[PDB]
Amino acid sequence: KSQINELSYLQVKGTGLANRCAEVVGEDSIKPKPGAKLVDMCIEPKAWAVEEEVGKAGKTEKKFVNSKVMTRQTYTLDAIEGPITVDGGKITFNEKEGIDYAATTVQLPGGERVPFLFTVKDLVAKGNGDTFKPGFQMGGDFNTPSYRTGLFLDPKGRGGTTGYDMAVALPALQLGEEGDAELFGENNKVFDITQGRIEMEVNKVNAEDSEIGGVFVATQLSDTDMGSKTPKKVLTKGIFYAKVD
Amino acid sequence: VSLWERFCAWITSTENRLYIGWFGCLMFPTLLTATSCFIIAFIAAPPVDIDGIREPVAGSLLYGNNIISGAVVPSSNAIGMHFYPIWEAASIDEWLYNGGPYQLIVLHFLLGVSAYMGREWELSYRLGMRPWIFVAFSAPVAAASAVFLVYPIGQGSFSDGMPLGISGTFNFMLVFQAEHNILMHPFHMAGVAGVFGGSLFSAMHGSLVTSSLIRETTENESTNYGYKFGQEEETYNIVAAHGYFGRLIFQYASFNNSRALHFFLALWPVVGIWITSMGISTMAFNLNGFNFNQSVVDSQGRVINTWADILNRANLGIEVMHERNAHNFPLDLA
Amino acid sequence: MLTLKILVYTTVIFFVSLFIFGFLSSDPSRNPNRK
Amino acid sequence: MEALVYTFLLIGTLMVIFFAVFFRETPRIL
Amino acid sequence: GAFHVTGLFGPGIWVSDAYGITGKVQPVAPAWGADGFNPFNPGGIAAHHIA
Amino acid sequence: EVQFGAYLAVLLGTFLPALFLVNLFIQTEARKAGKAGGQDSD
Amino acid sequence: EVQFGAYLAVLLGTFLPALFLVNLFIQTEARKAGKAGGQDSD
Amino acid sequence: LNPMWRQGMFVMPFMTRLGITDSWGGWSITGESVSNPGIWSFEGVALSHII
Amino acid sequence: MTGPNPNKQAVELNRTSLYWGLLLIFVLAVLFSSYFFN
Amino acid sequence: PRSWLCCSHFFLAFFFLVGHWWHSGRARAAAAGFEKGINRANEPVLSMRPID
Amino acid sequence: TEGTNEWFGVDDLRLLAVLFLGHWAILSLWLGSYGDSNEDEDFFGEIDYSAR
Amino acid sequence: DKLAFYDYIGNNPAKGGLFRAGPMNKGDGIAEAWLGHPIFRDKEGRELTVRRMPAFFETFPVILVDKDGIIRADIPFRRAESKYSIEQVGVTVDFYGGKLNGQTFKDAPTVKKFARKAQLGEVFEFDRTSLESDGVFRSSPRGWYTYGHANFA
Amino acid sequence: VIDYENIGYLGGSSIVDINNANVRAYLKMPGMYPTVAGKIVSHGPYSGVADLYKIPGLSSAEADVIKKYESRLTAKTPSPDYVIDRINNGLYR
Ligand code: CLA
Ligand code: CLA
Ligand code: CLA
Ligand code: CLA
Ligand SMILES: CC(C)=CCC/C(C)=C/CC/C(C)=C/CC/C(C)=C/CC/C(C)=C/CC/C(C)=C/CC/C(C)=C/CC/C(C)=C/CC/C(C)=C/CC1=CC(=O)C(C)=C(C)C1=O
Ligand SMILES: CCCCCCCCCCCCCCCC(=O)OC[C@H](COP(=O)(O)OC[C@@H](O)CO)OC(=O)CCCCCCCCCCCCCCC
Ligand SMILES: CC1=C(/C=C/C(C)=C/C=C/C(C)=C/C=C/C=C(C)/C=C/C=C(C)/C=C/C2=C(C)CCCC2(C)C)C(C)(C)CCC1
Ligand code: OEX
Ligand SMILES: [Fe+2]
Repeated sequence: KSQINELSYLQVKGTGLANRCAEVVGEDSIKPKPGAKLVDMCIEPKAWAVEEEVGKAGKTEKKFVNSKVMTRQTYTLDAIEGPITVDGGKITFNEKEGIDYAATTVQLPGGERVPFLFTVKDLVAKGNGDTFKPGFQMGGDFNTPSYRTGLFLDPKGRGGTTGYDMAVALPALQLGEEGDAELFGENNKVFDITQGRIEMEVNKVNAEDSEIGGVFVATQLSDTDMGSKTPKKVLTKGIFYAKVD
Repeated sequence: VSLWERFCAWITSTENRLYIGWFGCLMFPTLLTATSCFIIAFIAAPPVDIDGIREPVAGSLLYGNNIISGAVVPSSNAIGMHFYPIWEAASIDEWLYNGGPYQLIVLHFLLGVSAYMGREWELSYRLGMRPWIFVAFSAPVAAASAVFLVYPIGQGSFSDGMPLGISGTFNFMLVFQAEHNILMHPFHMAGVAGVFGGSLFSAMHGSLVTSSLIRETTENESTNYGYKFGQEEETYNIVAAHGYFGRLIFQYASFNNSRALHFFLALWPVVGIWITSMGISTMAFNLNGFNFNQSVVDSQGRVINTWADILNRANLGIEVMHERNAHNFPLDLA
Repeated sequence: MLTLKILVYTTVIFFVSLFIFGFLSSDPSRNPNRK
Repeated sequence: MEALVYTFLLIGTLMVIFFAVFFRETPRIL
Repeated sequence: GAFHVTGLFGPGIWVSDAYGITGKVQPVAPAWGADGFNPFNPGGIAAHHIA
Repeated sequence: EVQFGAYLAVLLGTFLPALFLVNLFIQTEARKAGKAGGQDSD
Repeated sequence: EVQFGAYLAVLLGTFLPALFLVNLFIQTEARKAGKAGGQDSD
Repeated sequence: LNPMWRQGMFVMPFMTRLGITDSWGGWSITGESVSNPGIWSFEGVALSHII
Repeated sequence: MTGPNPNKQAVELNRTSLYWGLLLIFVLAVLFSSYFFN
Repeated sequence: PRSWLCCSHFFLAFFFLVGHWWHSGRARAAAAGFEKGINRANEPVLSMRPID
Repeated sequence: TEGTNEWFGVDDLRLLAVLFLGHWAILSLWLGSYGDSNEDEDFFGEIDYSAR
Repeated sequence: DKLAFYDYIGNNPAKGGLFRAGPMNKGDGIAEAWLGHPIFRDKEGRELTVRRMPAFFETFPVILVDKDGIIRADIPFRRAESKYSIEQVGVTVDFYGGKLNGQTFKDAPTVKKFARKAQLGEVFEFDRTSLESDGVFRSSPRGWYTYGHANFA
Repeated sequence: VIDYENIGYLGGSSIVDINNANVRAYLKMPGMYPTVAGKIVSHGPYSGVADLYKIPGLSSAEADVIKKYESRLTAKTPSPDYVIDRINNGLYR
């Protein structure tokens, strides 16, 4: 807000305030200009859910169980820039820069730890109408990069762009015509790009201050450690905030 | 008569089985909580992000370890030096992920060991003893506070603190070699001389007493039964063991005084471990050991290798491999 | 988590106060020499 | 199945420490 | 029987349906009649330990 | 995968020598109760 | 394929009860040598 | 399709009979998730019969 | 402590009853091994 | 010069904590009379309970 | 909120009433014997053996 | 096949460990046949010999050396700034004798698989499913006899 | 990847890749580090050497040093793990 901007740095630190997106006040309309460029879009999710096999009364249909985040306060995106292009039918947004990834890890019932990169990279938003309204609702696809960049070294010392490529303390595996092709999947490290679909919804606007904010819902796919396991579908919900300029 | 005087009379009574004392008022609650959390965290504790890079390192027995590899993992690099109790963690699952129980065990350990040390003073006061057994115990208290407290302070994180385990100890010693060169530092040199000397004068004093024992048994029963407990006769000819060592090296190198002899056994190790534990302390603040790399040159100016250059190439191997993902910039400032 | 936290400050300053008021309880006079 | 042996060795070691402290052969003069 | 089972001061007994599909821990009110000696009636267990 | 002959190594490496050292203590206390002549010698 | 917990069943089912019955015999002979008072009582 | 009586659990159906469904891992035998079971879970009962 | 217990007795096992109890365990070990190994 | 001050005044500050341990062990025992050793005529342990 | 600069880690008001009732509950025990004594009785010793 | 079987690092008694147990066939399995003698040639055509593992090294980087000692090819740890990779040098493998008698593999996926197993002496086909062979070398009875009777003495 | 083709075009073959090389690989070409090499590495996937002239913000001098080494520049398939660490891959002399 501007109320957050009143504070100094020593009053914010250690209080968990910089993690939290602003609260926009009031509702009206604002029109995106021709050269309109979005300035301070922050996204913070308030709840997480992982698609699992749930234990109902007699059936095992797939449902979302929620989860507790374990990385502490590092989940919020910030400073996301981008120009707001005006197509004729629908106003669009394409993000350009800003902190658009925040790696985090949630824990399921059972003790399973599921990390996932929460990101909005290469987002193509499209929403009904032209002007931002309390009934406005935009969304679109984003590309999730892999959770580890290819020069990550696993405990044996094997990466996609560096490291070894065989079980380094098992030297008798590469004997014979077959070699170590039985454990081939854990040697080949494949950088993976998946898709994610976010759906935002503006409901409170200032036009005298040119800042909007509302509730979103985002679904994406968790990580796999370069093909080590099957990734799992992760749903999340929260609130965002943006400065329309 | 009062309730407090009848409680001070019990808590300072030497007639208890174990003397409790006023230091036991904060020795026993501290060390039983360091114990009861250690047994649970060593047996059943989920993996811990130590490098702060969200790569959790398993350290307990239920997650596929043994006595050697299993270890209570230090806290995260993300926390660092911050105090991280259970109530400042928003769940226990968030506490156990980020290296929770390393701070609960260590801080209740260093309070309980510094209270076990003062408890050794207290009973020496109530028994009429001269007081200074607790000064000899200052030497492992100096060394325990050096690797769990002082070295995480000067390096700015408990993640550089020592892992509570057996294989975690040798992860600690080797990474400390590459980054600080402890073997060339003269305070590890002054305590290797403290424990090689300490184990020498232990087995040198323990042999000269056992050599000069007086006949009090038969050849059928044990040698040890010639000492009745609480007797007032001396159980070995001390003139005999003085004349032996007075000929084994020469005459003037032998302590005829048994009090000055039994003082030198307490001096040499304890001074050797005071000095050593202030080697880790001065190397906690990056005042490393000696560095004689590229010190010998010819007249042309080409570097002639020494043994320190071969030792350097062993340090360069551990330096480029410790925390192989945690670094992003060319110099390990931490 | 603020219920556990209350329980710890009870237990700490219970035993810390037994320590503080232990040595204020004429503690040098508790020796085997006299009294 | 493997860690069950390690736990039994550890708490079994702490038993004989308990019996050595409290059930010790108390030495007596005369 | 009065507190743990009947859920006055307790969780209660695991009960279930006739065919083992649904089942949950719930308080069980006692059945005092001759239906209490039907052993598949969980109310007879509450009526037993109270009586 | 662990070696299944190690259970026999450890659990007999514990029990067989440790049950041996118990026996030398029980017959030690029996000889002391044997000579003593009161209520336990028989 | 045999059950690898059966080695622990048999070899402790032999040794632990059979080493028990040895101990009751050794302390029996120690009490008899304890009372007898000659060369072995101590 | 994998209840506790397939996995050979012997004393575990005696804890769930008298009203214990949750565990400290967060799972439950009824399948509903739980944030906190408190003290009396499966691990709390097992650790208290030891103490 | 308190006083010495007047109910202290001694345990006996003669050489005869040793061989019964040894042979009892080995024959039960011969018999039940084949079933345990399955 | 930070690493010279944090490694030398820190170096001394442990040995002066040892000076608190030496000089107060002696001073508390010099006040009580047994800093020279145990009396042979009157040993305090012998006038106590059985040991257990 | 960890790195707040709050006295003794007292975050909430409820934790004070824990601290005051801990020092005072043993202080009142201590005053039952060493309190209500003569505050004007001296000695020229190194150590006082006055009373209980 | 017997003469090439001694030219194999798994038959060295200085490769085993202490607390690993059992025969050497527990190491990698019962040997079946000799795969042959691979000869490595680059795109220039000169003969490259794989540098062999000494008895000290548990791990050893695969290095291909020509006749005069110059490093000509390897398998790089760091794949970014690579100047001697097999893809650049274009090393082809030629077998001679054994069951791979006249064969030539030319692509980098297959040549790297035979360059790793050629630093271990000769190249054999094993049978690791009969004794549940885990994949680490054991010691010969020459090694065990020297252990006991020198720790005894 | 175990078996990645075009290892040579990254840094050492003296014919560089565009969409996979490190910015250190353009150091061997006099004139391009850091300014002209900074723009090539920063923008997205290229399909040819002709797409090097499509960079927003080129001078005639920035197109000049590309014109010199356009035989040595070539473009390959972007494998997405090399495309991330194009500014910094953690290699320092
Ligand atoms: C009595 C011994 C004892 C001691 C010293 C400690 C000490 C500690 N415990 Mg522990 N604990 C104990 C017993 C003890 N514990 C027991 C019995 C249990 C089981 C219930 C626990 C369970 C437990 C848990 C579960 C946790 C701790 C934690 C802690 C740490 C912080 C707790 C805190 O806020 O302290 C409160 C301290 C104060 C308010 C300060 C009191 C100091 C007084 C005021 C003296 C100062 C004098 C003053 C300066 C004079 C001024 C004069 C004026 C004129 C200037 C600390 C190391 C936490 C931890 O280590 O996390 C990392 C944690 O999570 N403890
Ligand atoms: C010949 C080889 C050799 C020798 C003899 C030594 C000797 C020593 N090294 Mg060294 N070192 C060597 C090679 C060697 N080094 C090499 C090659 C390296 C490089 C890898 C190092 C790296 C190195 C490091 C990094 C450190 C040492 C340290 C030490 C000292 C260890 C003493 C110690 O910590 O006890 C002191 C005792 C304790 C720490 C224990 C305290 C225990 C408390 C009091 C109680 C615990 C009670 C317990 C929990 C329960 C009790 C039982 C219970 C049942 C009641 C000693 C001087 C340490 C040092 O400098 O001192 C700190 C140290 O940190 N060395
Ligand atoms: C409000 C009144 C009330 C109610 C509703 C109940 C309800 C019940 N009582 Mg209870 N009871 C009550 C009052 C009440 N009690 C009072 C006041 C007493 C006196 C203290 C008892 C004493 C009592 C006993 C002693 C028993 C019951 C039992 C039962 C259960 C009967 C159904 C069943 O499974 O039995 C099944 C019926 C039997 C098991 C019959 C027992 C006959 C035995 C088994 C014959 C065989 C004996 C022989 C040694 C076995 C070896 C031979 C072999 C060859 C077969 C049921 C829960 C029974 C129970 O708990 O079982 C779960 C039981 O055994 N009650
Ligand atoms: C000089 C003695 C000696 C030597 C060199 C060998 C050598 C060999 N034996 Mg052999 N054996 C011996 C004596 C010896 N045996 C005796 C006396 C017995 C009768 C018990 C056996 C029974 C035996 C069997 C049943 C088998 C062998 C096998 C083998 C082969 C592999 C063994 C192996 O991997 O070691 C394993 C390594 C170790 C055991 C470590 C050595 C001991 C370490 C150092 C610990 C020392 C003890 C320690 C201090 C005490 C801990 C106590 C604690 C647990 C309480 C090898 C050729 C195996 C084989 O392949 O045969 C076909 C096999 O199946 N042996
Ligand atoms: C004529 C020709 C042909 C020409 C050639 C010239 C020529 C002849 C040359 C030859 C000369 C030649 C070299 C001879 C010299 C001989 C010589 C010295 C050779 C040896 C070489 C050598 C390097 C020796 C030095 C090493 C040496 C022995 C060092 C001694 C170390 C030392 C002083 C240790 C003391 C440690 C110490 C204080 C121990 C006491 C503490 C201790 C706990 C002891 C226990 C103990 C002690 C007691 O006291 C008593 C009472 C009891 C109870 C007791 O527990
Ligand atoms: C968890 C801990 C596990 C605990 C296990 C430890 C206890 C295990 C061992 C105890 C039982 C010991 C039995 C001792 C046996 C014993 O000592 O016998 C002697 C005993 C009584 O003898 P007396 O009364 O003469 O004893 C005089 C005393 O001085 C000594 O007992 O006899 C019996 O109790 C009944 C006879 C059983 C004798 C066995 C008869 C069957 C013969 C064997 C059959 C096998 C051959 C079959 C051929 C087909
Ligand atoms: C191996 C095996 C197994 C296992 C088993 C087990 C686990 C066992 C255990 C067991 C046990 C573990 C047992 C125990 C018992 C014990 C007892 C029997 C004891 C007794 C005691 C006593 C004797 C006491 C004494 C005393 C004291 C101490 C003090 C006081 C006095 C008195 C006297 C009281 C199984 C089968 C599963 C499977 C197969 C194999
Ligand atoms: O955390 Mn544990 O190790 Ca002491 O250096 Mn810097 O930080 Mn990390 O790296 Mn290297
Ligand atoms: Fe001595």
